[PDB]
Order: sequence, then C-alpha cells, then structure tokens
Amino acid sequence: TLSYTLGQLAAHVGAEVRGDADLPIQGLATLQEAGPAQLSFLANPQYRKYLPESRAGAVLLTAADADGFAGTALVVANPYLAYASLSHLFDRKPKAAAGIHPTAIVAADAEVDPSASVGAYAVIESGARIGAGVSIGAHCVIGARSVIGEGGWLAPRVTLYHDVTIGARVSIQSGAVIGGEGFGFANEKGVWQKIAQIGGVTIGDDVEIGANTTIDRGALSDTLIGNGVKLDNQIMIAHNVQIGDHTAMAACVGISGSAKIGRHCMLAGGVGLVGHIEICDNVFVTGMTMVTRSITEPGSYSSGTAMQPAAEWKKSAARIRQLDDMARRLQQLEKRL
Amino acid sequence: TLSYTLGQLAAHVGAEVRGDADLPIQGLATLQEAGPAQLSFLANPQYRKYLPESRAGAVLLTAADADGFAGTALVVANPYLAYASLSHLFDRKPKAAAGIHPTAIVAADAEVDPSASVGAYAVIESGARIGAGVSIGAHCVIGARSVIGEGGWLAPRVTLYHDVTIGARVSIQSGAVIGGEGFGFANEKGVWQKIAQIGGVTIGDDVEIGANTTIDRGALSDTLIGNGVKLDNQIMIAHNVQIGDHTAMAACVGISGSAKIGRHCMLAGGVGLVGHIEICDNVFVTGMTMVTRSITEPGSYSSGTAMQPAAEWKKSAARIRQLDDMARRLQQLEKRL
Amino acid sequence: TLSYTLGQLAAHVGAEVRGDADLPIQGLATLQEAGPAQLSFLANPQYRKYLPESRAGAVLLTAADADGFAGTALVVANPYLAYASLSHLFDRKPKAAAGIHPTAIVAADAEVDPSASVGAYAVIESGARIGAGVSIGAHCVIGARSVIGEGGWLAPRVTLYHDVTIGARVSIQSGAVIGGEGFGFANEKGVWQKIAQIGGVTIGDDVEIGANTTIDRGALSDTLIGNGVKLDNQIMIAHNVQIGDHTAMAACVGISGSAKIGRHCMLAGGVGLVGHIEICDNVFVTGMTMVTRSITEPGSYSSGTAMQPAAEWKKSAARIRQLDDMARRLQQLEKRL
Ligand SMILES: O=C(O)CCC(=O)c1cccc2ccccc12
Ligand SMILES: O=C(O)CCC(=O)c1cccc2ccccc12
Ligand SMILES: O=C(O)CCC(=O)c1cccc2ccccc12
Ligand SMILES: [Mg+2]
Repeated sequence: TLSYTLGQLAAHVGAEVRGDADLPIQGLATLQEAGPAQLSFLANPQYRKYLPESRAGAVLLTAADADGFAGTALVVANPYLAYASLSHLFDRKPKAAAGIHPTAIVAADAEVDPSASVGAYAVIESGARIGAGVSIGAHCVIGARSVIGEGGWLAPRVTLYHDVTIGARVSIQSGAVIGGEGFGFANEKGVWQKIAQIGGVTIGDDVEIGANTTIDRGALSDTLIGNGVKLDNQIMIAHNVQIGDHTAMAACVGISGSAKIGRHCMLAGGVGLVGHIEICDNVFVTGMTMVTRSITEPGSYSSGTAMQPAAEWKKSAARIRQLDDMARRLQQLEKRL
Repeated sequence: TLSYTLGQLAAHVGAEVRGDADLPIQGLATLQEAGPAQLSFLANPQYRKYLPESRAGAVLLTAADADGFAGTALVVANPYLAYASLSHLFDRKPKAAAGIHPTAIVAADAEVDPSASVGAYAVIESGARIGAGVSIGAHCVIGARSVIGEGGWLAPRVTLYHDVTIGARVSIQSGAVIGGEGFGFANEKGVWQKIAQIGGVTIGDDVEIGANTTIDRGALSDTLIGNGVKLDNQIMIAHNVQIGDHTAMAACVGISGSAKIGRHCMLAGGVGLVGHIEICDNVFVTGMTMVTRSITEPGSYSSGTAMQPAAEWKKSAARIRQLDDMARRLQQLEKRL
Repeated sequence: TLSYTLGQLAAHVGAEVRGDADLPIQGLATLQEAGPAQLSFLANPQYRKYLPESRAGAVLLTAADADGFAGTALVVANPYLAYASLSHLFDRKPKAAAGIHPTAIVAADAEVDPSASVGAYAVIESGARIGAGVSIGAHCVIGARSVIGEGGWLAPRVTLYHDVTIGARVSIQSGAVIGGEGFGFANEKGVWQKIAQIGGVTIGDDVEIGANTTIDRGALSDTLIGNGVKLDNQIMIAHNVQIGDHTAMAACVGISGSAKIGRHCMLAGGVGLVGHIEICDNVFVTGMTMVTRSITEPGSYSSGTAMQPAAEWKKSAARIRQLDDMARRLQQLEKRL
C-alpha cells in the first residue's frame, strides 16, 4: 500500500495539524465510510450532522468545523480543494516509465521526446511529435503531423487522426476519437455527396477528454477546444465547434457544427446544441436541454418537462392538447360580460 | 450448416413433439419469414392471425395454440423462453478455443486459467486474473489487478482499467470501457482541478455490457453493478453509481454520479438520471425521460411531450407561452360573477 | 503543399474562368477567412453581403453573383456542390497504398484483393473477403465471413463481427462497431435470459458510418442499411432496424429494435425512435425528438419544449401543473352564464 503521515499530507496542501502529525494514513474516504487508517473531509455544510460518528483517523476541516472536534483534524481554507489535491497521492493507476515498446511502430519523420513512454502495439504516423513526459497507452494510434504537448496522458485505444494539435497536460480516457470526419454532405438531387474534411483540430492546455468521446476535425478551419476545458464521457463535438477556456460539459452532450461556447460554461448531461449559435460566457444549461438559439444573457437555461407517473403524464399531455378549446371557451366568455 | 432434429431440440427445452421428431431443422425464423427447414414460435397473442400461413417446418406453441394446428408443433409452457433457449444452438459466432496467442502480452504477476483463451494482440497487466473458460478477444486490454470470473466472454477491443472486479458469465460487446476516470474536478476560482479517481469497479455475475458503453471507476468507493444486470449499447454509468440485481437499461441511457437504482428496474432508451438520487425497486422509466428526484413508489414514470407535426408543435408552444394571460384573464372573470 | 491552377480546378467541376486560369490555388476557405492563395464560394444567399471584402484569390459563384464582381470568379450552377467536389483535391488524409502489413493477421480462408491495403496489427478472420481498392486501417478487426465491397475506407480501430455484408464505397470512422449483440433477453420470473443474436448485418453501397457509432446484428433476419445512407457519430442502431436509401441521421440518434425508416429521411441530432414503428419516405425529425408512433404523412415532426431561463421554466412547469383547476374553474363559469 501507499501510506503517508498527516504531516507529509499537511505539507502538500499547507494545513495545520490539530492532533499528532506522526499518525500514518493509507487512503481517503467519505465521512461515514472512513476507517481509522483514512483521511476524510467536510466540504458540504449538509453532512455537518455526520462528522462526530465518523471512524476516520483524520478529517480535512475549515477552522470553524474543526473547533470543539473530538478527533484529530487537518485545518485548511477549502477542505474539498485540499481533498482534490491529496487524492493524487493515493492514485494506484500504473505509470509505464520512459522508452518505446519494441511492438509500437514509429515513422522515421516522428520526433518522440526521450522522457515519454509509448505502450504495446502503439502506432505513430509520419510527422508526429510526442512532447516531453507524455504517456501514450497500448493500441493508441497517433495520426500524421499530430502533436501532444508535454505532460499529456493518453489512456490505451485512443485514436488521433492526421493534423490534431494538442497543448500540454492533456488527459484522454480510452475509446476517444479526435479528428474524425463528421457529417458533411451536399444534396445532389436527393443523393448525399461527400464534402471532404480538410480542417484539423486544435486543443489548448490542461484539457480532459472522457471515454468514447468524439471530436470532429474542421471542414476548412480547425475545431477549437480552449484551455482547461473538461469534457466528460460519450460526448460528441461536431466539426468547427469552438469551446471557451474553463468550459465543463457533462456526459452524453452533443454540440452541432460551428457552435461557439464562451468561457466558464457548464453543460449538464445530454444537453444538445443546434449548429451555428453562440453561447456567451458563464451559461449553465440544465440536463437534457436542447439549446435552439444563441444565448447573450449569462445565467441558467432549461427545456424538458417535470417527471410524473406515466398515468399523470397522459392526463397532462391531454390537458395540453385541449389548450385551444380553453382559449376559444375563454374568448366566448370574454365577449359576454 | 448446424442442423438438429425436432427431438434433439425438444430435449433441450423439454417439449412434446406433435408431428415427427425425425424432421431436421437448420435455424430459427419469425412466423412469416420461416421456411420448411426452420423452427418458429408464437409468443405474441397478436400474431395468432399469422400462424396458419407460416411455411415454418415446425412452431414452438403453447398446448392452446397447437390445438387443431395444420403443421408439426413443439408444445411448451413459454414458447418465447423456449425460443430464447434454442437460439444458442444456431449461434454461428466463432469460439477461439483455449490457449494464449503468441502476440498477446501477459505480465508474470497475471494468473490466466489454462481453460481460457486470449486472442491476437491482447494485453494483460500486472496482477491480472483470467478465471476459467473465459474468452478474451483480440486487442482487449485488461488493466492491473482486474479480475474476470469464469465463463466471461469479452469481445475484441474491450478495455478494463486497473482494479476492475467482475463476477462470472460476464458478456461485454466491443468498444466497451470499464474503470475510466469520469468527470471529477473542483473549481479553484474558475479553474477545474483534477480529483483523481481512486475507487475501482465491482460487477456481479451474469452481466451484459453492450458496445461503446462506458462504466466509470469510483472516486473513493467502487462503482457497483449487481447480478444479472443487462446494459444495452452506448450507455454511460458515472463514478459511484449502484445498480440493483436484474435491472435492465436500454441503449444511450446516462446515469450521473452516485445515483442508486434498486432491483428489477427498467430504463427505456436515452433515459437520464441526475446524480445523488435513489430509485426504489421495480421502476419503469419511459424513453428519453430525465429523472430529476428520487423515486419511492414502484411503477412507471415519464417526461417529454407528444410528437406533433412541427407546425402544430409551434402552435402548442405558443398556446403554452400564453398560460399566464389565460390565468390573469381567468382571475378577472373569477372576480365579476 | 498540394496546389492547382484555377483551370485544373474549373476542369474538375466544368466551370467558366472569369479571371485568369493560370492563378495557383493551395486550399479552400470560407468567404471571410480566405486568403489570396485560396478558392472560396457563395452558397448562402445570406453571406451575399460578405463577398466584396473577401481576400479570396477566387470564388465559386453562380453567374448571377459573379456579374459585376471585383475579383476573379469560377462560374457554376451550384457553387456548394462544386465546393463539395473540389474539397477532395485538398484532402491531406494519408492513403497507405496496396499490400498487407507483416503484423496484420489474415486467415487462410480469407480472400483479400491485391489492390487493397491492410494496416498495422489489423486482424481478418476465416471466410473474410476484402474487395478491390479497399483500405483497412490499423487495429481494425474484421470478423468471420464479413464482406467489404470495393472502394471501402475503414479508419483504424473499426470492428466488424462475423456475418456483416457491406456494399461498395463504404466510409467508416474510428471506434465504429458493426454486428454487435444488442439487448435481447427474455424474463424468466424476473431474471433476464440471453436470446442469442443469429442474424447478421447488410449495408448497401456509398454508406457513411461516423465514429463510435454502433450497428447491432439481427436477432434472426439481418439488420438492413440501404444505399447512400449517411450516419453521423455516436449513433446507435438496434437489431433488425431497416433504413431506406439516402436517409441521413445526425449525431447521437438512437433507433430501437425493428424500426423501419423509409427513403430520403432526415433525423436531426439525438432523435430517438421506439421499436416496431414505421417512418414513411421524406420525413424530417427535429433534434432531440422522441418518435413514439409510426409516421405516414411526409413532413416535419417535433417533440420537446422551448428553452427558457431556468426561473421562467419553473413558472411554466407550475402554470402547467394548474391546468386541471383552470379547466375546473372554466367549467364552473361555463355553467353560470
Ligand atoms: O447530475 C448532476 O446533478 C451533475 C452532473 C450531470 O449533469 C449528469 C451526468 C450524467 C448524466 C446526466 C443525466 C441527466 C442530468 C444530468 C446528468
Ligand atoms: O423501444 C422500445 O419500445 C423498447 C427498447 C427501448 O427503450 C429503446 C432502445 C433504443 C432507442 C430508444 C429510443 C427511444 C425510446 C426507446 C428506445
Ligand atoms: O444542428 C443543426 O442545425 C443540423 C445538425 C444536427 O441536427 C445536430 C448535430 C449534433 C447535435 C445536435 C443537437 C441538437 C440538435 C441538432 C444537432
Ligand atoms: Mg444521447
């Protein structure tokens, strides 16, 4: 097991020990799943009720929660952010150290920093470029002239096409496909005719791309993902979308061709965006919303209906089908009075 | 071709022959696509009209349907369940018999039952564990310390991360990713900060996982899939979801972080569940529903609207935008009478 | 760089030069991103305002737009379709010329036209059949007795199962899975029992299949994709669906078991179709629509609600919950007058 003292861990997030710093810790855990060997935290004002009964060894707490506290504490401004920081010290994910696999193919035109690792059966086409301390997983395919900046981590079975440019510290889960040819077809008298896709992709720094997520290449200009953009799993980004820095998109979100999302935007799960619209900075879209027109006011937007028992849903739908009569009924009365 | 007598096939589901058991059969087919060489069935009271004209050789039938029947029958309590049983005898899917491929990599720390098969270019990291009569397809990646119980069938290009524990008789279609790092980020003054994902996955026995489906690893505790849980394709299960045994989820369903589904639940296609809610046992959610709050009453739940021609949809939406006036109009009249 | 004269390019789409045909061109570009080295076009009557200020070298234009035009033009009936045609001459996607990779496995029972290419670590099972001038990418898996007609292009990490038959000039982006076993289970007293999937797939000619798209094999008959059918990314086609020739489906669309779509149909993004319904020819379904019943009238169909600010959405939902009172209120008044 990986284990550390409260002192080593307090050091990492600059906390104050309020028991004994000598106490070993072997992993992290929620308030009411935590053992004596484990560090927890209170982030939610709500779970304030559940703190005393925790068998946690130690607890990341604001000075306020820590005050009159039965146990040993680690005191910090933001427990959750400290929790977030500490989480990496307990990550048991393997880290295949530097060098290529004999199996992995690499074109003679491909630069590949010595500090980087390429896993089994990998492939790397002509003009590729693997920046420093990058980690490329097994069965990954990098396409021609595609670029992963330093600190990148690509899980196995990730595919880049030709002409995909990525900043530093990229994180890409398995199954991801970047630079694919999206729907582009013209209608010649009711037959679809292939518009070839001759843009590429450009992705800034510190970007997460979740598993089985697809990002289409541009039609002419590049598909643009800004810096610190966090994309969950099963996401679809069409050709020529632009995403503002620090925008977060939850799972199963689909953005149509040429849509532009400003900065610090949050799209909840299974949001769709029609093509050729613009979303201004600081927009929250609630889950399974269909965004149909550009957004200029920052704030929160929804579509959908209240969940009901199916029977009540049928009565609602029917009450909705009779709105016309009700407005006819209501105009006949408007006359006589 | 694979072929069998009505007797061999009656044996397998303990049916009564009501023609001659000597009659060869070469495959199965629907009532009104069936040839003389083929066994059909009546499961639907509805298709009772379509039975006489069937050119089926033989028909799995309840005693009731079989009575006064022109053709040769196989009599059973449940034709459809008998149909289901017989279906496997006509499955032409290859079965790469035991042993590893020279190509496949296996770490020295990995146990791999002799009875199991590992296909071309496979990969198996340190501390892996391939139970007995498991079948691992080509380009599969098993991650470190991950465990497939006996009878497992993993199609090609399936990915397990580190620390994925799976019961017996697992069936996983291609493209599936289990143990991926889902969206977990804290907001440091408008920048997303990686919460590392240090849970794993635990999956019980007799579980189906469809193609390109993703199951996230836990943040701290494991992601939990109970026994006999049937997940269609393109599904997304976020970190720390719990699924009750015998729950079925149709394609394109997305379950957010920490949601709990009880047992014998049915989620129709493209249902979404917001995070941190609980669904009690025996809930049916109709297709493309957004479930926003916990469910305590067993039964059937919906959201969405009646499909209309687009023009009528526009008149509905407009009739809905004027509900406020209609309640103002209706309060002015409420006064004077 | 690839470069061509206006004359060579006018030749390809039979246009009339209305400056000098000697002028080299190095790529294509939108009206107001175009440099002097680049050919643009006016397809949209809307962007007619943006033509004069374009730094485009040359512009594909209808005679009408070209008339009194400051720059050098290429004159054609349909600029956009000419644009579509020309686009392929600037496609920088690599093209791994004929022959197999030493790495690639091929069964002795597999025919593989000499004109075709199979990339690194590919796999091709018994009874396969790679028609002429087909291109199979790295890590592709073709399953047993599956057939790609001539002119096919399969990106890397594409998976075919056993018994998948495909016409000519197929285009399949990465991550695609064709012939997977979809949800098929019977309920034996609340336990799901595997119905084996013993149909295959049949796909006509000139078909696009986008990335991470899944197409299920048939239960008994084949899954059917007609000719010139264009499927975007992240799409799910259940067992035994039928798609009419020239039907287009945008990204994240999900079609349930046994649904039939006629010809020249357009499904916008994230449309769902319930199983066992029929859609007649020439139907447009707007984005994120749930189609619940068969469609017989050609035209345009919708479900969903108008996007609102979340607050207004809450007032709408509440105004909708009080429709019953409003119809009670409206019946009490209907009495007294
Ligand atoms: O659920 C939360 O409350 C936050 C994350 C989120 O938006 C999400 C993730 C996955 C599937 C979903 C389905 C419906 C609504 C939301 C989601
Ligand atoms: O369609 C049925 O009636 C049963 C299976 C099912 O729920 C389904 C599967 C795939 C896509 C869907 C889209 C909308 C609604 C349902 C589905
Ligand atoms: O958006 C257009 O206007 C045309 C293409 C399209 O229908 C689309 C593509 C991807 C995601 C979507 C989400 C919602 C609505 C439409 C889409
Ligand atoms: Mg979806």
